[PDB]
Amino acid sequence: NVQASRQESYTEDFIKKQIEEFNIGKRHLANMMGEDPETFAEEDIDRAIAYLFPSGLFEKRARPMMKHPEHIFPKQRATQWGEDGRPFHFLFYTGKQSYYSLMHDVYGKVMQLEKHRAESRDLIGSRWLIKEELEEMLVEKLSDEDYAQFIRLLEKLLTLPCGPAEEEFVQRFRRSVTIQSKKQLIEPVQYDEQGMAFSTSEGRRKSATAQAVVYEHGSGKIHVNGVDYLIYFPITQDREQLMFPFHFLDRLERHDVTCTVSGGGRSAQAGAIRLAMARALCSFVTEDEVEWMRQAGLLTPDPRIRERKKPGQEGARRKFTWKKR
Amino acid sequence: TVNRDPTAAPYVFHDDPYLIPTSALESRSFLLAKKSGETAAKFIINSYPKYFQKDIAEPHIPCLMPEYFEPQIEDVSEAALEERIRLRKVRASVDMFDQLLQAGTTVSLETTNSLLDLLCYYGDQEPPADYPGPWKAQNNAERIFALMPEKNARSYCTMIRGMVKHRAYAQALNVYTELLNNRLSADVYTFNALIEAKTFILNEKFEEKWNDILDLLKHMVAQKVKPNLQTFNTILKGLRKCYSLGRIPALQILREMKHIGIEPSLATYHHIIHLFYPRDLSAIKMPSLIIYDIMNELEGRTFSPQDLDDGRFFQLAMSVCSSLRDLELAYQVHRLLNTGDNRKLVGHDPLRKVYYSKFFSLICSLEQIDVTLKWYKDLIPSVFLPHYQIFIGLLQALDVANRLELVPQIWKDSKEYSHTFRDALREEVLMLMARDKHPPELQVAFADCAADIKSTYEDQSARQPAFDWPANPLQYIAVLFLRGGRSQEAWKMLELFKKHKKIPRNELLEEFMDTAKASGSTALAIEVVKLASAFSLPIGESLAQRVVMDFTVDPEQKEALGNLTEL
Amino acid sequence: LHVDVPKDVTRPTITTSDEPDTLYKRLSILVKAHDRAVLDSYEYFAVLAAKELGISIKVHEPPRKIERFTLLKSVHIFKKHRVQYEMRTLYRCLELKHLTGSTASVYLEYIQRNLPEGVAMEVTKTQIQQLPEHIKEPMW
Amino acid sequence: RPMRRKALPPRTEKMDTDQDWPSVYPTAAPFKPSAVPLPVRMGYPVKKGVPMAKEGNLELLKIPNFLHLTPVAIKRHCAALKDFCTEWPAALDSDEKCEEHFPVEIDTADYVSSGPSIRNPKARAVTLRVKLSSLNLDNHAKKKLIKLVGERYCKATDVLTITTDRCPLKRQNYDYAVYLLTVLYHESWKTEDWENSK
Amino acid sequence: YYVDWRMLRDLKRRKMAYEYADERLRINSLRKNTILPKDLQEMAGDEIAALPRDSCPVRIRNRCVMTSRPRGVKRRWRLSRIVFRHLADHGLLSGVQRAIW
Amino acid sequence: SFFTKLTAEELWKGALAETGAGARKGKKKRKDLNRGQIIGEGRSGFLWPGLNVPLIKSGVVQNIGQRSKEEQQKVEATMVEQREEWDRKRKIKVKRERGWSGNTWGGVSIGPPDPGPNGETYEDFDTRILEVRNVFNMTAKEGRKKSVRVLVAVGNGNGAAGFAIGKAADRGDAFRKAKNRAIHYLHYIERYEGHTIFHDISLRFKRTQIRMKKQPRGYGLRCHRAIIT
Amino acid sequence: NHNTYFALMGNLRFLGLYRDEHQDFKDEQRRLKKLRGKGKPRKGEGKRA
Amino acid sequence: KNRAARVRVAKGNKPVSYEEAHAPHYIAHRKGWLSLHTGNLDGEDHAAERTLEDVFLRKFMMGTFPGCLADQIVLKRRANQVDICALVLRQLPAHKFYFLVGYSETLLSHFYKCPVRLHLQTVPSKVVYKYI
RNA sequence: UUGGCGGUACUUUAUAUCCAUCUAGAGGAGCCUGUUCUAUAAUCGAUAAACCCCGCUCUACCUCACCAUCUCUUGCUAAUUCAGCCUAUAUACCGCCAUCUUCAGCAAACCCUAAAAAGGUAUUAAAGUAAGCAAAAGAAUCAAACAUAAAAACGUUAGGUCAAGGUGUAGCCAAUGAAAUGGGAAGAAAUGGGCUACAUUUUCUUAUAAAAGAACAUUACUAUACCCUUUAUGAAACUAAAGGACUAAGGAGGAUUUAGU
Ligand SMILES: [K+]
Ligand SMILES: [Mg+2]
Ligand SMILES: [Mg+2]
Ligand SMILES: [Mg+2]
Ligand SMILES: [Mg+2]
Ligand SMILES: [Mg+2]
Ligand SMILES: [Mg+2]
Ligand SMILES: [Mg+2]
Ligand SMILES: [Mg+2]
Ligand SMILES: [Mg+2]
Ligand SMILES: [Mg+2]
Ligand SMILES: [Mg+2]
Repeated sequence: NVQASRQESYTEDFIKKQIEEFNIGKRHLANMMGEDPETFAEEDIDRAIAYLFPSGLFEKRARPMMKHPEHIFPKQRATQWGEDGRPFHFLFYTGKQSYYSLMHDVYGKVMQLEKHRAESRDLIGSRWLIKEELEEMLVEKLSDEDYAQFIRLLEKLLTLPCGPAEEEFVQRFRRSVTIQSKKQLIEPVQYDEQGMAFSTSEGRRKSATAQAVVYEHGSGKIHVNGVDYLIYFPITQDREQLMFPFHFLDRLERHDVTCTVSGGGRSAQAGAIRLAMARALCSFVTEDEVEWMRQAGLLTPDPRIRERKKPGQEGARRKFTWKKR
Repeated sequence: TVNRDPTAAPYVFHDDPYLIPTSALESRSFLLAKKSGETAAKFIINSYPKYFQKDIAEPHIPCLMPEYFEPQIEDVSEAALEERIRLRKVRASVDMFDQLLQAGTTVSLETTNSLLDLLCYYGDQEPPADYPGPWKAQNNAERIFALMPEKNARSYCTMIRGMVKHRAYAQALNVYTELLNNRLSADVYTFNALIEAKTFILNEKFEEKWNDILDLLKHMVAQKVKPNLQTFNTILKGLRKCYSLGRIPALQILREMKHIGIEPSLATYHHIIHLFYPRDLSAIKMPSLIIYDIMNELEGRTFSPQDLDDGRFFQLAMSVCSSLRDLELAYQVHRLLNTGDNRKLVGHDPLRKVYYSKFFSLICSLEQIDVTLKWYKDLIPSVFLPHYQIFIGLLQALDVANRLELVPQIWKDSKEYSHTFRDALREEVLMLMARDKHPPELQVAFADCAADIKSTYEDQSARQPAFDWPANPLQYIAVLFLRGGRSQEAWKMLELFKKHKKIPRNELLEEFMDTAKASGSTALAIEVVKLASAFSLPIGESLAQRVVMDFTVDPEQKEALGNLTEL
Repeated sequence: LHVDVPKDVTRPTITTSDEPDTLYKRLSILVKAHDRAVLDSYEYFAVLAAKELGISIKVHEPPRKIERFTLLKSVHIFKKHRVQYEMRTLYRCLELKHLTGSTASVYLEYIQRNLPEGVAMEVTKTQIQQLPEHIKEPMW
Repeated sequence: RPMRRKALPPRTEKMDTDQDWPSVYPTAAPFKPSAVPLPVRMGYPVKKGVPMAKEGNLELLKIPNFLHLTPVAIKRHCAALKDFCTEWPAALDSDEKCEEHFPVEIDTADYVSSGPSIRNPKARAVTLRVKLSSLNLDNHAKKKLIKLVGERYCKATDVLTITTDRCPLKRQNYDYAVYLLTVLYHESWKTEDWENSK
Repeated sequence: YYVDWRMLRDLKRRKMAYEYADERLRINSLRKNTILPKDLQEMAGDEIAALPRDSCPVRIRNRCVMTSRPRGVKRRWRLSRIVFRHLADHGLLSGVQRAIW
Repeated sequence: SFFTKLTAEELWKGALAETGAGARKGKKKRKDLNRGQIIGEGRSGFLWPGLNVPLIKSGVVQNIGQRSKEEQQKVEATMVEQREEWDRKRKIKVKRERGWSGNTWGGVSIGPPDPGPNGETYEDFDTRILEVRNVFNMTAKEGRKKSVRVLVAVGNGNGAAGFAIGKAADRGDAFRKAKNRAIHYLHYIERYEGHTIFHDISLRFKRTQIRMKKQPRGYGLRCHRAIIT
Repeated sequence: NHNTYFALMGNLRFLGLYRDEHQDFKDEQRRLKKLRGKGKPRKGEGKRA
Repeated sequence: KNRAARVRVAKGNKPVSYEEAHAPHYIAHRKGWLSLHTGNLDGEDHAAERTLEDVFLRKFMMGTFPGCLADQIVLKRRANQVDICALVLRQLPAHKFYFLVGYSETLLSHFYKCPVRLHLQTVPSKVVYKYI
């Protein structure tokens, strides 16, 4: 008994009407955009809505949407009993009919395997589904203790002898682990009008950006912005930074590089070239060497950039003096 | 590129379900409150102009600036009089003109004529306006005309026109005689007013009257004055009085119009139609065929406003089509309205609803139901909101096509147009639905419609204590409930015959009994007997005997039934 | 309309003059807006409109501009506490080529009249003409 | 006793799926939930809630909709607008071909903004660009023309740029730049006695 | 009624400087050069002084158009920081948002 | 200036000073000034067709007009009367019955309990208050928090009755909680011939002794005021 | 032009086409203040003679 | 604590609309701009004049439709045209709206010397985004 | 039965922090700037943390609210025995904020208790439940992350602001209102913050931060002071900049304190 509106819940009759309007919505949206209604799809709908209702709101949940009711409306709002009031599932009164119905099946499988009576690593590089994924399969809220108990039961199933039916079952709750390989992506090897091989790669340090063009065969002649490298870089430390890629792979005096660095200062421009050269030099080295470069810092872009000044303090971190009290 | 939206009201009306005109009254009332707010705003702007004078619009917009109508020239000079004449003030200009004469300062004949034009046209009365007329023998116009030292053709011409406009036909003709005696020459506009005068005056002999009007035309050629469209339009409008004898003269005029080179306008045909197709025409046996020829002549042509009766043509043409019961001609007339921008000459508010009402009524009568329903969606509501009689014609058409499945939908449409509480319409909907039997699905649909029409009676009864349920609707609503799986509701409605003291019909009473036999409920069968006894209907006794044989009556029922039989 | 359709719609009068027409080598249309999505819809509408009239069009996105300024948060004192505000301007350049003067007026009118609210245009016509008759021949 | 008016059902219900939508939205109008037959929703949704509906939606009203501009309308619109367009001369099929016959390039700028005033000060400026190769200039003339114009001449492109914004209107600034070219050209050909002392 | 008596005085200063703009331009031109005799320049130095003080355009102060606040005004909108924040924080200024970066 | 004018909601918010440092830790009354104003009505007395007067009268399309000085003075005085009458209406109220005293809640009817889950109305039941305690505890919200404990009883006068305690921070909430809780704890009391107990009853509940006696008809209820209720 | 806005809106309020919640708020505070005897004195008849 | 344009929490009984619920930092993220003109774009003029005209147009519409506005109005300037889009409660009779539309449009077109149109969407009652 | 604070000083805890570690400063000199004090005919407010380059992203006149002197009395508006009021109370308030604070709580409606002043957890589970607000998430810094910004409820300080504006109550209406002219001064003073120098990792010059040639302790380094010229803005130079000399002190700054991962 409060002014806050009563819980808004959706019946099967309500969602059913929301799906008829959506189906009639598609036929109108198709007629607007001049497309054929039969083939009009979810992808075309989202594109049409973006043209007819251009919104530049940064958060995409707040933009106009004409989606199917299944997506927008919470799925876990379906009638669980009939007209006579008798629930449909024998575990209705537990409050977690779907979680306990699943724990009922897995416990019955375990009993038959134990009564009836090889390597268990049938699948590798897989993980157990996270609670958020499980909650989606069950379509009901689970607690952290409920998730832990389900996994322990599934593990016990794997320990026991498993027929092909059991392996398919546990597969449903095994999700492929992401295979993000931190391995450098080698650039192609183009050919010049003369016919010499060369690779190109970009590099960015602070505000400086470089575009190197390493040549497979050379005597070590580096030209920066159409100038020599001793002239362009009068500082010793800046030249050393250009030496690091080649010296590491013992490839000094074997390549001819032509660089074009714009932006930043003297040190930031040398660093930008170093990464650009290291990435272009990848095409002319063995894969074992490319990994050696990656593990020495030569292929990682440096993310350190100047931080903004903050209002009310002298600098990015420097604070105004705390006046003597 | 764009066409009319069939599901939208006219663009003038605000696009909102709450603000869309339901009926024809709200259509006119909504366009009179809008104009009222426009006039309220212009009053504030024209009364406190200092607040609406800053101009920030480049280029400058003249029509969004305050208007000033009061003279700002204070000195009494011929120039100041000219300002008042330009501003169209009649009394102020007369005062300053007389003051100029009192001083004796020279006044140009052209300026004195601009004063007479204003006075003659407004007939000595201030221009009509809104804020928080026969010719008078003693008036400023005639007095100023006499004071004029030097007279010219225009001066006499202005007097002749102002007199005719303000119903001074006899005097205007006398003024024209003076113009001839002075040997001056009139203009086309003055000749048109003189012809309008002879016609309006009632001459005992038409042959003399016609020969007189022709004499004015003969003096138009002696003075080398060429006629215009209005000249011929005026003559034909006068001929509409003598329908019988004006037919041959009227055709002769139109042939002369083309030879001269004047192009007949929509107004010129509007007059010939009236003269050949009289509304009060007893001789309908053999109507004239001229309307067919005109439509062929005007087929595909585009027309522009060139007279003051152009709008009248389309409304008159549709009327003649309905009288002749020719739907092919109605399509040609409507097709002409669609060519180019002819739609602009359909007519104003009084005549726009007559044209389409006449048109749509003709469609339903003489058009296939499939085509009739296409026109129904196009014209309504976008073009016009129809009155209830339009729906009675539509429902009658549905009945003639054996498509009564659509009667429930027509009712829902009718409610939007303010026919929800119309007694005649509610009686027609129920009548057609319950006139004959139907398949179970159709009967169930009609039953839902019957429930909706019942709610209108119930809600109406709640508002009005002195409410009467007409007898026929009661029978129709009860029958439909029995036939469509709503028998329980029909038994409750049986009591309403007694509450309103309406005499149940013999057919309805026996129908209730038939349903009772299938149900097998003797109690329900005896309930019918109770109502028959109330109104002392003779069949009630026979019905009671019928119940005795139809059902086995318990001893308690025998005593109760016997009492009712005695009653 | 299902059965009721105009018969001979009236069309505007276009009269060919005897004056020669302007020749625009290039015509750059720089539209500006706070919202990128609006530019995408206008970019689609303008590119589709150009293609339908036979005009040659290219599109690129000039770098966006963001202007930031600081204000004082409190009505009184409390200097160190500020509030910052920004305005973002986004650009879409429609580079048209080889347009006569009649084609550039009708196209610009059509797309200028349909310019959404909050969008500003900057047309930069580039006309090409012959040399002045005096300059053609050196005269002393 | 007082009677409150009842709103009619939205006219979207009466709209067919094969309607002529261009007729529904002829020109730019605000989003009208009673005229747009689409179940569109907009708004960040509350927890366990869906985005708000179209009816009474201020966010959808704040959007500059393109319902008036649909692919079906635009094609029907441009079809009518074809009679206005004129054909570009086929011979001028390349940029170099244009420089051959029409060496003079005149830049003029228009500006479109929202407000009561159509005035922009930047619209008066005009810029003339001509290549000296296109001009008939003797070896003496070209050297004199390049010294007089100063930084207006670009050696890399050999283009002379005359920008005139001093006059109030665009027709005056345009006529002035053409004038500047004639005097510079004719003066360059003229030879003065003091020039022999270079 | 303007916001306060200070805004009214400034409004008059702005309307009298517009009246005397041409005059103060022509006379002041005679002084901002080295081509005319110093006797004439000294005399124009006195004609400019003789014009009314409110004709001088350096006595105009930019004040918030809605609250007549002398300082804290933003010239692009002619509003004080306090009034500008009320309109910006409510979505009433077209394109103004908070700066997060 | 027209630009320094604020809305009514903000003007009353400031004047009332409800949210303030003094209010929370320790009289002005709000008024609505648009209550009697009819759109289109001004001091000058202009008449606007379609806004404050009929658009059409006796078939005549009306035009703008203004009321005379005498007519307008009547309208101003009439509205002043209606405003004064509205103030009288605010003062007026329908007196309800007191309980065992005039300033106490004991014995006061608060109506029937609220409807049930499936439209189970309880119009046949009456609710009576027996004790109302305003007790203060010590929570950080106010330092010393506020609490209202309400004991109520319900019965249909036909043998079924129950009691419950409802606690809340607001008295109105404590009434609802107690009133709807008691409907779930309905005892059925056996009455001899519908007017008295079947036999003498003597009992001690904790330190409270009750001693009831069966009596003949017409004797009435001679009992503690709470027992009579 | 602050005079144009203040004057125009004041005129509209007297025609009944505009409602100033602020002014009605002030109009009633003066009415109540005058009843309490704290109303504005007449010019030339102030407390000081 | 920041007090700017925040409808503070009550005890779950205050009905806030979508516009009212979102604080200033959600501008351009979850909620858009009520006025859309070209005067705050880069290298554009007359920001001061567009902002002042909006302030007046908002006070004018409130007084002209007193108690009949369900939410803040939306102002759209295209070329010299001004468009006012307001959600209005269905309190007043229909014909009264036709008067106020004709009056408010004509008056505002002669005051700012631009074409002004009023677009009114009628709601049965204020739309509540959440109860706070 | 609760709430509190007492000496919660005890165990873990903070993370540019309490001490320790590290770097550059402040504390000394010269100036710039705020405040207090003295003081003037001459604003006001802020004034421990959470004031002191604060309202001011800005005072030669204007700004201006201050003081002296002279003047106006229906005195901005359509109307009004009305206009106007920076007049007192931020201890009547709105509005917009500081603070604890990127702290983690605030918790409505129901249900249960051998009566409840209150409480309501156990997961191999024992009476709690299904929803909000903040956090998280999301979005912004235009790949990705991280980081930074932004966000941070309820209370605490009757904290700050009637002088952004609006407003309750009380006060002034020939004056506490309006306008004009000219002033709103200073320091053998204390203190907060900033700036420059004290030099050799330096000074000057050319390049450019590469390299080179000179200077290098009595004025070598070293005056954003005073003074002297020219110049820009302005009606007004009392302002700012650029030169010119004049050049004094200062030789790296006690206890002590600020910022930075
Ligand atoms: K406060
Ligand atoms: Mg630093
Ligand atoms: Mg200044
Ligand atoms: Mg008492
Ligand atoms: Mg204070
Ligand atoms: Mg001063
Ligand atoms: Mg002064
Ligand atoms: Mg004062
Ligand atoms: Mg992110
Ligand atoms: Mg967060
Ligand atoms: Mg004073
Ligand atoms: Mg000077």
